[PDB]
Amino acid sequence: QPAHLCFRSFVEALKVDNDLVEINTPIDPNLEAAAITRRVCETNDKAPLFNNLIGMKNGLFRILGAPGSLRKSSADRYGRLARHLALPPTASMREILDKMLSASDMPPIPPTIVPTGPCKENSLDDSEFDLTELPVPLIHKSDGGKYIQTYGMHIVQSPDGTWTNWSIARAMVHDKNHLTGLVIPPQHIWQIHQMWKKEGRSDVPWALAFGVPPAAIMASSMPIPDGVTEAGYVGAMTGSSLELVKCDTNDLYVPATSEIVLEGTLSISETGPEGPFGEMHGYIFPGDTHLGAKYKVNRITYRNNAIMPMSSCGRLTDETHTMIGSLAAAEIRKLCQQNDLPITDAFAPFESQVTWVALRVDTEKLRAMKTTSEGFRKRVGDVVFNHKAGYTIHRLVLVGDDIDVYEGKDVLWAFSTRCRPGMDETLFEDVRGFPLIPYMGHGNGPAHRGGKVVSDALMPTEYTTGRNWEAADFNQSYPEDLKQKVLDNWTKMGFS
Amino acid sequence: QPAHLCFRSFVEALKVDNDLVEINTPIDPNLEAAAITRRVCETNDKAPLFNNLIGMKNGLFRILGAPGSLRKSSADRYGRLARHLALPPTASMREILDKMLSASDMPPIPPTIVPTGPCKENSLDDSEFDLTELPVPLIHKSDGGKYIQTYGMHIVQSPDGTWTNWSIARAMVHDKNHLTGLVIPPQHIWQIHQMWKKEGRSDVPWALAFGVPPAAIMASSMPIPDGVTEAGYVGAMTGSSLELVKCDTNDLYVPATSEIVLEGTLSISETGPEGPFGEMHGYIFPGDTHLGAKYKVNRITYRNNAIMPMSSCGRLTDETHTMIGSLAAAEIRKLCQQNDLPITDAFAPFESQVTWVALRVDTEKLRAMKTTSEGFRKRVGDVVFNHKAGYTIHRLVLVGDDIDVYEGKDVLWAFSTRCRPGMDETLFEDVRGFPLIPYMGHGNGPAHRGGKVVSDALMPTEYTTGRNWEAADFNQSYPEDLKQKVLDNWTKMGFS
Ligand SMILES: Cc1cc2nc3c(=O)[nH]c(=O)nc-3n(C[C@H](O)[C@H](O)[C@H](O)COP(=O)(O)O)c2cc1C
Ligand SMILES: Cc1cc2nc3c(=O)[nH]c(=O)nc-3n(C[C@H](O)[C@H](O)[C@H](O)COP(=O)(O)O)c2cc1C
Ligand SMILES: O=C(O)c1ccc2ccccc2c1
Ligand SMILES: O=C(O)c1ccc2ccccc2c1
Ligand SMILES: [K+]
Ligand SMILES: [K+]
Ligand SMILES: [K+]
Ligand SMILES: [K+]
Ligand SMILES: [Mn+2]
Ligand SMILES: [Mn+2]
Repeated sequence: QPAHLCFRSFVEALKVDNDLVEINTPIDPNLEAAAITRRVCETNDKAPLFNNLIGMKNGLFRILGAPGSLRKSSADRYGRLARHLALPPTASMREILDKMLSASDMPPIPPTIVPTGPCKENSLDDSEFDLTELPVPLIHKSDGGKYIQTYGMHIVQSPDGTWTNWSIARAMVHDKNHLTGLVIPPQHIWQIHQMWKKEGRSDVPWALAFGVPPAAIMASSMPIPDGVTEAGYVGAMTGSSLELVKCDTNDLYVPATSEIVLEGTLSISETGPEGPFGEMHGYIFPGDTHLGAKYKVNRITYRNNAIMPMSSCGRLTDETHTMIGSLAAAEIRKLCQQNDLPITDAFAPFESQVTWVALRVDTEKLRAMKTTSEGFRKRVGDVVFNHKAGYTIHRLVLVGDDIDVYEGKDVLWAFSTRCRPGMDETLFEDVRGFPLIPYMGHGNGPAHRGGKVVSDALMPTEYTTGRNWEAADFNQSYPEDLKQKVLDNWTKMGFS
Repeated sequence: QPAHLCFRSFVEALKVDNDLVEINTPIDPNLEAAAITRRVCETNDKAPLFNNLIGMKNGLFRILGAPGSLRKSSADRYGRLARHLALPPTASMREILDKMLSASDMPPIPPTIVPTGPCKENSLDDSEFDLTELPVPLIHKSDGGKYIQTYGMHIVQSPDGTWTNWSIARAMVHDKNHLTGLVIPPQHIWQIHQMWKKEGRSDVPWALAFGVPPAAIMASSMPIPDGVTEAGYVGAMTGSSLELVKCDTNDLYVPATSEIVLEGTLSISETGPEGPFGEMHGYIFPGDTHLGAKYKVNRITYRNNAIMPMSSCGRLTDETHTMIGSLAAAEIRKLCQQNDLPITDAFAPFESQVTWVALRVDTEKLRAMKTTSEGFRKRVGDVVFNHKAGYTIHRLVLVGDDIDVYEGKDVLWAFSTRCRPGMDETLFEDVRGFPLIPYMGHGNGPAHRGGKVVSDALMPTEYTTGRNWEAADFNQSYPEDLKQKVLDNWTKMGFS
């Protein structure tokens, strides 16, 4: 089965790519696996596969770190992401994001139910497992718990059965048969929880599947629209109906080749201590413990030789940057276009810790709008910051046709030189804010509201008559014939 | 004579360092030399020495490009700058800026007058030279003239003789015996021009010396205080009195080993067409011609085999970044400390196109101030943005003790995660602005006023009780013994 549709096949693809290091000597899930993984992410090294984890009992479990992190080379920088999607490993970010958006104007391809799959090879009932006795990693030294859940798929369904949501949200072990985790607005796991709580009859039937089909974990990380079942969107994106098997203890369906499946309920009443956690912006606030949602685990099923994927998240560059940022930016691009805004491309620069999105403007179309910076800034911010796709993003940077938004250097150059602080910006204080950003949840202002800005790095004539500068760079400040002569004579003259 | 005190010796030092490429085949000063230089700066290659310039007549002239640009290696990244100052080529930016600040609390060492020097080897009077017949470079394809002056030293003196200023300011050829250039407030060449214009008696006696002592061109690029004679400050910084020779046609003094000396006057009445020019922020606005100051050239003296230094300025990274930004930041650091602000370090991040300065705060001292973000932001901005040293800088970023301001990645991380847009910022609209920044001179607002901001990336507890986070990075989120094990076993496990 293909790498994009089967996690076990994806691990083999990383091996064949020489993009894996198999560590067959004992590694401690208490910090060591995540430390190795963290160093990998900070240095764009090969993904580590920990085949010998201290505390692995009855096939639970191996760990793959850095499943969606970057490669060292520019030529296949995004190759792990490309391996999630059946794309060539040399795929550009534009090509990855266009693949992730391709299902947005296709009919869903609903999933196919099969009677069994590898995820049923082993099972443990409510008398046979203890989540405190599994080799769950301690990812950061001050974490408030062992974070079993960084790269699995929560599966919850609306009470009426019409929407089944797949998403990533963190969770840690609370006791032998419970997790706690973040369930916050406006996330779809929270929207669905709210539906069950207002019905008031029962806890939310739930499953958490780890090592799901790579194309499914990408959609799990993407803010596709409210009410859209991720299974059908991944089906349309891949052109293949996903095979799912029923859970043993509830009527939800999990990917048939899931490495590890937890079945149980998400409580509509109970909470427990959650966090702190070393998070995507690069911080942990030690002893910052809050109350989180509480999950009850009734059953575990798993593959022989099961592999748990793990994100050791924090400072650049890991899955919280390459997937959270980039996939939000893709949905923002589409959202702007659907609102008749002349946006061609969007990307969350890694240098902004994926708190900015750079929006490339088709300035020919902008000129035909006969508008102004203040007006256009206001319109773009109202569209993006009042939508769920804009949740994690606190600064939008508008740039003209000459900027490649996928090149952080060029975004920073445009931002720094074409946007006058204050005058070329509009602040948004009455929009939902992302509290995980330290200046929000641990800052001077409301944790959940405001602190957003649209920064216009379009120059004045981009709205009227056209770009009125040339860059003072090799590309733009010299004629073609000269540039080519210089390049052709470069090593002859003595340069490197 | 030592490399820091003699430009010819500095060129030999770059050769011996394997940091030079001598191009002995003919190179066109019309764009080709500057294109090669531009590519060098964009790729941190070796400095080009053009020994065979098309149009060189009677020893005028060779060109050295990229005299203060970066080297490829991290280990000697700033080695060219270190060669300006007698520092080891492995010098850090902190060490370079501390050397440039060292004269600020020393008695000046006045210059020594000598009767002759290499700069008198050749001369051309008012009947013998034609500036349009020299191989003056066209640096960018849309420049409004041939910019003879990018890395020479203007020498002007107050009418009362008590202050002699050395500075870099651009100038281009106007006709056979005149230049035009930018003379703008608050620059010292402009302050002195104003003194002569209010006296009203005569044009300003002037000289422009190219290929001056490297330590002297660094001070020329630094905003040392009003009324301070750069010669005495370089003397104190180097511990050696600079040897100067009198001009032939006026009573100014030039460095004895100057490669090329123009003598004449800066007009208190005349102007001429100046620019456009490909400038430090990375832009040219073609046909943007303004009126500039007008210089009359009465005499040229020069060394046998004279070498003209040239900055091919624009996008990263050249002398307009490494010297303008860094030397402003050094003077800002000192200015803050003199105003009892607890600043330890300052640097202008290259990623900001040197329009930001990051200020590292001693947060133990900050806590003893018992102050707030708004108050402290306001105080720092009032100090820096109402002083000449803050002129080119439009954003200040305040960061705590954990940030290395010399590491752009860490500044961007702190800025992006610890400064809430709007709430944690103070805008300054009633301060002098830098019109060369495109969002100023070609923007939506007043070209010369406002558009400045203090961005506070100090977290709330940095003002009260102390940092209350750990980074989610390899360094901070794992214990020492574990980190060292991981590093010691890194190649054994299979990593690069
Ligand atoms: C490694 C990783 C960790 C994540 N952690 C969280 C988290 O703890 N909580 C959260 O709400 N979203 C988290 N996300 C992001 C969500 O997956 C993303 O916002 C997605 O759009 C949610 O799905 P939904 O649109 O169906 O709600 C994470 C994503 C990744 C790649
Ligand atoms: C390559 C280069 C080009 C420069 N061009 C200019 C310029 O055209 N005009 C200007 O006023 N300053 C220019 N500067 C900056 C000044 O040298 C700097 O602001 C210095 O502080 C001026 O000296 P002063 O403090 O004695 O006025 C340049 C510096 C460098 C390194
Ligand atoms: O509970 C977090 O660490 C976290 C991380 C990333 C997140 C991304 C989008 C929404 C919520 C998020 C929460
Ligand atoms: O006339 C410019 O291109 C220019 C370049 C750098 C400058 C630096 C400080 C002050 C003025 C400046 C002017
Ligand atoms: K999703
Ligand atoms: K703008
Ligand atoms: K100076
Ligand atoms: K702050
Ligand atoms: Mn969803
Ligand atoms: Mn001066």
